[PDB]
Amino acid sequence: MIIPVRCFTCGKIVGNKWEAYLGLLQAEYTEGDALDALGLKRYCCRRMLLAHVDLIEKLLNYAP
Amino acid sequence: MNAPPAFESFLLFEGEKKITINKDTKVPNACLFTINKEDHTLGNIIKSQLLKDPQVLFAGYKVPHPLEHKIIIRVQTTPDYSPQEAFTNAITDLISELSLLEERFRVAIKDKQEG
Amino acid sequence: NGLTDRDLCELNECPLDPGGYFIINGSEKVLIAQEKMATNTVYVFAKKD
Amino acid sequence: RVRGNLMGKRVDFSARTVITPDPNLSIDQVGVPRSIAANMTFAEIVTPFNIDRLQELVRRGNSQYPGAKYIIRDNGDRIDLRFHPKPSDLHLQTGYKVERHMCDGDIVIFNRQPTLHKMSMMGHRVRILPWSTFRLNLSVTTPYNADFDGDEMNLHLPQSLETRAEIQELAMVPRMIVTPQSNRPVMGIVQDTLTAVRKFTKRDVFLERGEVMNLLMFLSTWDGKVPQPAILKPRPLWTGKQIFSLIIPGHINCIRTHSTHPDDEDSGPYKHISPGDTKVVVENGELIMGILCKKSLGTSAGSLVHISYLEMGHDITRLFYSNIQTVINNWLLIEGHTIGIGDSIADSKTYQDIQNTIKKAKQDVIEVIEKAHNNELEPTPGNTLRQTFENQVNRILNDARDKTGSSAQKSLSEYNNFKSMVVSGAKGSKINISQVIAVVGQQNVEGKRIPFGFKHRTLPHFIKDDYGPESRGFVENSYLAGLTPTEFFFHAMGGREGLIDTAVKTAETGYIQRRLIKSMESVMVKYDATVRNSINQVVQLRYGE
Amino acid sequence: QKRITTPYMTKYERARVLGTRALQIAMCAPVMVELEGETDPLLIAMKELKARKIPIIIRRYLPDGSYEDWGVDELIISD
Amino acid sequence: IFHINPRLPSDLHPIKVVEGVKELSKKLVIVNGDDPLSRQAQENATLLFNIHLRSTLCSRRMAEEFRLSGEAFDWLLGEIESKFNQAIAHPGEMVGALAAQSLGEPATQMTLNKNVTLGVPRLKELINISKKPKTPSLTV
Amino acid sequence: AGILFEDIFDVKDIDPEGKKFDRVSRLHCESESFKMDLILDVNIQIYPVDLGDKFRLVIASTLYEDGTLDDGEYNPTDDRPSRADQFEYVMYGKVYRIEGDETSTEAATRLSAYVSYGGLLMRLQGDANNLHGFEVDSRVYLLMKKLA
Amino acid sequence: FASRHGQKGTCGIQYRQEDMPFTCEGITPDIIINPHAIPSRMTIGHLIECLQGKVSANKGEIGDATPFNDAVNVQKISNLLSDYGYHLRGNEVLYNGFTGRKITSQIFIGPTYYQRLKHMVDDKIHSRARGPIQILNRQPMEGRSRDGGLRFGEMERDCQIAHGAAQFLRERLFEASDPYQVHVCNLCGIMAIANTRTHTYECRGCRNKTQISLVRMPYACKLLFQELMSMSIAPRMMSV
Amino acid sequence: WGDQQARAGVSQVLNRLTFASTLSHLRRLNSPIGRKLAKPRQ
Amino acid sequence: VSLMRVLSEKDVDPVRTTSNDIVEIFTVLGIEAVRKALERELYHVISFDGSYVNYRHLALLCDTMTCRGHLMAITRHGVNRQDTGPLMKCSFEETVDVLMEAAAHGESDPMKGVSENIMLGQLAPAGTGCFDLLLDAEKCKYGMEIP
Amino acid sequence: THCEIHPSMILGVCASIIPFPDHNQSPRNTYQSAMGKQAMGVYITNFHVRMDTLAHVLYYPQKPLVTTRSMEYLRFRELPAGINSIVAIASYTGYN
Amino acid sequence: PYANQPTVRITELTDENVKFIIENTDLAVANSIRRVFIAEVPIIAIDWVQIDANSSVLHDEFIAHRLGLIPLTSDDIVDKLQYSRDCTCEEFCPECSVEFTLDVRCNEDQTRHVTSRDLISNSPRVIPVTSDDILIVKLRKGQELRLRAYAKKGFGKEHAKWNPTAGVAFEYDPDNALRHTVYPKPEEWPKSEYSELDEDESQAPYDPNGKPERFYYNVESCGSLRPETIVLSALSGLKKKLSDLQTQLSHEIQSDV
RNA sequence: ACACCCAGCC
Ligand SMILES: [Zn+2]
Ligand SMILES: [Zn+2]
Ligand SMILES: [Zn+2]
Repeated sequence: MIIPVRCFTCGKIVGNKWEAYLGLLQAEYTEGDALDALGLKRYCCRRMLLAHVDLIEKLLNYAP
Repeated sequence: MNAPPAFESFLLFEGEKKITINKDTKVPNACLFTINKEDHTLGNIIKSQLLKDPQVLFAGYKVPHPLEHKIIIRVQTTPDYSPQEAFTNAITDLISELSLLEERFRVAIKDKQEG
Repeated sequence: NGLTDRDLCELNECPLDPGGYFIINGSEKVLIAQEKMATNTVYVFAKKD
Repeated sequence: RVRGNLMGKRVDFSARTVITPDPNLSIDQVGVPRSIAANMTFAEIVTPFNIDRLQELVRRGNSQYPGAKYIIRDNGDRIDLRFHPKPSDLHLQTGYKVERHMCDGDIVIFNRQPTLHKMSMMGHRVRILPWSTFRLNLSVTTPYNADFDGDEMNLHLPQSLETRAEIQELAMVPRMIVTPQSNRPVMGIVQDTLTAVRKFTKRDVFLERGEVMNLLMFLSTWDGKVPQPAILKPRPLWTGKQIFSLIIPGHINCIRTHSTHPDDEDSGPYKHISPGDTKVVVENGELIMGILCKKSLGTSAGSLVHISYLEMGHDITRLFYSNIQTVINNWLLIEGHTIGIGDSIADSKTYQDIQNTIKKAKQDVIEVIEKAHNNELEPTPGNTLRQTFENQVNRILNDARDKTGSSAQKSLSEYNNFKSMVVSGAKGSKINISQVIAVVGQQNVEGKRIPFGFKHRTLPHFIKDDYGPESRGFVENSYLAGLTPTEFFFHAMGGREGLIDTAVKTAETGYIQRRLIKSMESVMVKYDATVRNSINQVVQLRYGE
Repeated sequence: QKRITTPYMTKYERARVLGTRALQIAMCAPVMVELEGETDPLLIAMKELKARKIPIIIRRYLPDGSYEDWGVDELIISD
Repeated sequence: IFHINPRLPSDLHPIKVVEGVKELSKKLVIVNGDDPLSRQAQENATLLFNIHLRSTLCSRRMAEEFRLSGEAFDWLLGEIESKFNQAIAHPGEMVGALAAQSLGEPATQMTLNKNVTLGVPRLKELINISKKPKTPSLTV
Repeated sequence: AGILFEDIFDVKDIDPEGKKFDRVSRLHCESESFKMDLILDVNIQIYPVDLGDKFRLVIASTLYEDGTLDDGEYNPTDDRPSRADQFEYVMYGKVYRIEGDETSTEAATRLSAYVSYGGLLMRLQGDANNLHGFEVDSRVYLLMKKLA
Repeated sequence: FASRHGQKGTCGIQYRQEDMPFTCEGITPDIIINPHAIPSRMTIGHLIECLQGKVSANKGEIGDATPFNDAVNVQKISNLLSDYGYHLRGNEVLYNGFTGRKITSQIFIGPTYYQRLKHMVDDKIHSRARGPIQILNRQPMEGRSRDGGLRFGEMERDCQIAHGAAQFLRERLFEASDPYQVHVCNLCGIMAIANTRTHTYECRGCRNKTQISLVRMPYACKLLFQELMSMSIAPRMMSV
Repeated sequence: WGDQQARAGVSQVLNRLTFASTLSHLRRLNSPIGRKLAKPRQ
Repeated sequence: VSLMRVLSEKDVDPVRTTSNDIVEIFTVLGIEAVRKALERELYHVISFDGSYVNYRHLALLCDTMTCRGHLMAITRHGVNRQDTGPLMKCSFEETVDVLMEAAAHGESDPMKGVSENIMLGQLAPAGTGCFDLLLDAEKCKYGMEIP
Repeated sequence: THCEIHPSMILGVCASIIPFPDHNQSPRNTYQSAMGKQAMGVYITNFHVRMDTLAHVLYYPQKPLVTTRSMEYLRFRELPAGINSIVAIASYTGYN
Repeated sequence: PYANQPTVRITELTDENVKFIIENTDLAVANSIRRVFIAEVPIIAIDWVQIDANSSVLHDEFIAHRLGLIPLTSDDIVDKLQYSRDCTCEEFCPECSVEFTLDVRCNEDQTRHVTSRDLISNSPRVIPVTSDDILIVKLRKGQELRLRAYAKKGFGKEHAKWNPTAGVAFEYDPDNALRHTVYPKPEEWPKSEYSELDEDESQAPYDPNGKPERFYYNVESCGSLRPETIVLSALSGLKKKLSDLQTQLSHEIQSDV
């Protein structure tokens, strides 16, 4: 529902990189270059941040 | 339901002992060091250090079950050299190794940071 | 029927819900299409039994 | 009432949960969760020479484990231990019964459904393990017909000492290694252990000193003497067969042949020195030549397990099973096994050969179609012209499939893992390799080719009156290359036929089996060695004549 | 009496005899063989069977109407 | 077991082989008795095994092919007797249920379908009467 | 001194039927002193050999040059001067079968000795006058050194 | 746990990160499945998915895997993978986690879409020891959700017959399920009236008060015979 | 499906374990053949 | 199948000419002939795929179906027509009809079978239950008695 | 007279999530189609308002790295039912 | 006395990872050092979450789980902080735990991002490493998250939250001089970044009398510890474990005599 | 109870 705090495989912190990744994508960066600029070199972290769905954004549409 | 607490992999609660000695009756001068609440980390180094000792004829370890936290190290030495002495010497040599490596690592870190 | 996604969310209903089901006593009941032989057509079969 | 509540009825002291593998258990052991052990109980009778242990179990109570749940007095009153805090009644006398939580070493009947044959309810020794699944050695999966894809199994705990004794002495797993159905070992080495022991006993496996004494740790029947290495200089090296000789028990003697044993090697000059190392000879309990596979370690008559069982009883064969599994798995840690895309790709020459073979086969089928279209096809005796044409097409396509498969398997390197699992017999077959690499082959529905479901067409995409290979469901592509849509649909038809057969034949076979059971549920061998039914009518004067 | 049944003791006879003797031992019966610290009734019964000392007579029922009494001691133990 | 050298001559008297085989044949009893009926039944019950025994423990085969010694031959006779007596069907064994399970367990693996019916349908065809077959035939 | 066989062999061929195994190769060799014939499976990674190489076989029943039975246990902590010092490839194995050319009447004249070294097999054919120390189920050592 | 190609599987053991194998880059697998699941079932699409997932994760693009795309084959995926510094067939050199030694055979490792199924063990584990018993039969209840007992059916009964373990069969079908006692008249064979508190046993119908036998039997058999009597069938319990 | 010899299972509780499951259930077809007859199953 | 006509034809072997049909063999050749033919046909069915089943099980099945002179089907129409006790038959199938027949004819079940004892909860005469155990007073008197 | 829009539209909802279905044995595809109905992701966005008798919600669903063009219309991208896992096909300790 | 004489050369040292080389050492010692890096280096992580109010779309256990995985600075205080189990306090105290407090309420129109910056800790030496920040949860107007947490000391054997590393890349013998792995087709395999071969060669010639002697490391830190401190703590911890084992062995030997 | 679905493993 929300970006995991840590990569499941290695444990690198990726919970702080989702907003930066979205901002980079809005800056007309391709996904590969956006991931590279964020320091995600191993393909496990690239999997983690590339395949994530931000379902919390849709969950926040309902009134509390 | 039946999930064990995570801390049982490295904690001894009242009743168990960290190490026990059991003579092996199959061959002369052999011991079965049973170590509780350890894993391959302390098994592999002990086996490798024992293998260097020329008076150690056999030195192996096993983990009887990956879910049980216990290792069994079998050591058989020359008639003129006790297995317990071999185990103690192996641990002492490993400690000396690690102390030397720590000191050299600290020196290397200082050198790299300085320039 | 005509509610947009924001209206659906404000009304506590998932926009992605396809619908197509009834709500009977609170249970979401779906009707499964039932196959039947075509009507009004002549059919010649092979009763060998 | 009769079939539902008298012949078979729900029972107490039964557990059910999912089974998961555990190669570190013996074949006669079953892992049991802590909760299951703490729930069901076994009633021990208090005696003067075990009263201290049972008193301690009573003191521990139901909360802790191992402990007791009930104290049954001699008269008959039952005291529950989670409902009484005063220690007045917790004193035990001789003749009292204490229902203790089942602990290590308790005998349990372990069952899977459907209960097809006798070996599907064998006795195991309970071992308590942390998580929430029953655990089985991999060898006993074959008699149970059980895999670990979510299978659940029942565990019945015998209550009295007489029933426990007979389960121990009649139906424990070691006593059921050899079935009487076909006088062969019902259990055997399977899967990772079989592939890895095919790899291990190859002629070119040499183990350093450290690996050897690492492997010997897992050998339970080891006398403690490290054998002389096969190679003394320039480095001490042990061969794989040398370690497996230590695994082999006693002094059994056996001769077998590897799967890849050439037929002509027996008549050749190198009969007793195999170039391929394919003649397994175990002499005086030592494996001196050959490579082990399913044909010398599996569920086959005359295999090493069979010889071990018939020479050294049952317990030693149990230790043999466990030793093979543990040692070979711990060597597989080093050697490792895998399967990948690289194992499904042949050389460019092989692909060219397969494509040429398929082109020639299609050309031959078109030639036969043209011959039949001009009424130039003489029908074979005993068949119609249509049947003759179908037979010719089927034979041509089967020959094409066989040739393509042979070409595919001619090019596999020794390092290919598909071949590694096939020749070891662990899993897969030559047909599977052929299908993955070269061509899936013809798809059949009800034995014939794909029927003309539409108006004289298999699918709308073909023209009417098309008897060629592509139209009637010959998948010319391999699984690696991918199926085109039409042959994908035809393959789906074939698979659906398989599923229907699997899901329908059960409801016939179960009723046939049940009728066979109830026909002769009472026939047994009486004490004058005659075989009689319940009415004492002699069926056979001696069993099996 | 010229008994006709097999002199060997069957697997079923072994199972039943061991079970019965274990139950008897667990009920404070006199053990017929010395024990070096064994406390399990099954183990004690198995040891008491290894020696030919179990006090049980197996009554094998022939088909027609008759029976035959075989001492557990006077049977060949198959193990 | 006895480290028999297959090259040096053996010290096994062929008359000893004959006497040993004949004596062993009298210990492998399936139908015990003395009257002619029991004797004939005993001869028939072990006819095939006795033929195999006399073929394998032949005088010439033991003298030339196997070349066992006297001690080895005595051990072999003892082992054959022990293994045979362990193979006799134990009384009380429910062979009917065992046979039914043994014939019903393969049935779960067999598939369905000149044409000759085979598999589970033929098993139904066989264990019933079936006054009308499916695929009659005569192998003339 | 336990020397069952002693000769120098020429490597006539290597793997005539093909590279059956990566680390082990089958040498077909022929001597010239006694004119024997030795098929031998040797490890190649630890000890390479080339076609047309001379090497000395000193196949013996004991390395300790005293006749004392070794009994076949690994004893790396041994100081006595065994025979495995003058040879650069030492092997241990069992003589698992001895064939020949026997008739019903005549004695053996051309013997074959088959020795399995933990899996690596060897066949030694020759005149029966040389293969007498070989016995079935006898544990022997194979000694090899190449000659310059 | 199941993949997207019908590759089922239950978790067998859970190793920590230091115990699991690892590549030269420090990547450890999240899941390890046996090779033997592949060849018999020929889920080659699983392997192609693993390769394409590796290429996609490295490239940074959700790779296309439409069924009948002619532009995507194994060779193109392999060539793309080779450009990122990996073996073109997706294999890698894994190191044994326990010892750190290189595994001799290079392992096929890559991203693959796994999905967890609702069949969790904690919703399946079940046990019983003298729980509640149902009304009509006085036998164990049916289902985990009532602490019911597992059914010892007809085929289990025959399997235990084949074992010959008659005592175990009796314990399962009589003592462990529903033991019961009845009183039966000896002259006739009908169940008699027994007042155990006052110790008065009589069989109205015979005017018998001194010849009564106590018979152990399953409650189900008593129910069967009582239904038969209500059906005007008289099973007479002749104990002599 | 009829008055309170009629079809059963025409209406079922919608499967809400996964969105794919809901979609699959909403697009299901049933054949009234009894549950024998291998031909309609093909 | 017209076995007896084909056998009698000129130039046709009357020795090896067999039929896969079972009723024709029984009605033409005999009861032992149909026993042997049933054996061969069952073996042909089982071993067609390469599977092997020990001979004695096939022998027991063939003997059971041909024990009572005529062909005995493995069905209600062949098993419930034997002289077995009513309770075994009612446990098999056609339960109420069998019990009605037994009640009408006053049949007595002698408890000799296995299902009969299982239903009544008694020790089935099967394996461990096919005999009785007795206490040996003389042997118990002798020897050692620690307690 | 006609042309298919795309052959991949012969599959159903649960068979369209399979990547490379034509490289699979067809029984495997059938079993997967019966499997995705049992996979647990986020079954509906308003799951915190509904009160169903059973409900399973995965913490971290991920859209598949290896997609199929058909799942852009099944909304599998917005409600995934699994995680991309670094799977290694190996025989490690015999526990698989 | 047959101990080795290991040597260390450090190639790279940044604030995120350290890349060094160990020479003249057993394979077992290097592997155990790697395993200690992963799973036996203590750090401080949140392990006791108590939630007062949680109106977010994420349930309480989810928030606690995401809080536990936030790395916390543990440079020097981890040595002076005792394990909660060994401490004499009743439940928790400053000498064996660190107190965190989170208190966020969204009342603005736009979404509020409860990040790791909102974790206020009494102890100044223990803070979330991001002080972009780690996202804990997004909050709509009207939703509040108010909780208090306690962070213990632990190592990776207990839970992955106490893992300080972010992938320990371990390598040895980059060219198969030892043939520990047999390439079926060596030409197809990419060369390791530590390889010492030209383009023509695929792998080094076989070395029959060689052992693993050089080990290349790349210890990447999640943020809890500096990488140099991860390695130093690892070596110290392994030494301490071995010394404790030696003490227990000495006691057992003296008791057996 | 009862009935009906669905589902798991063969
Ligand atoms: Zn990562
Ligand atoms: Zn009466
Ligand atoms: Zn404190």
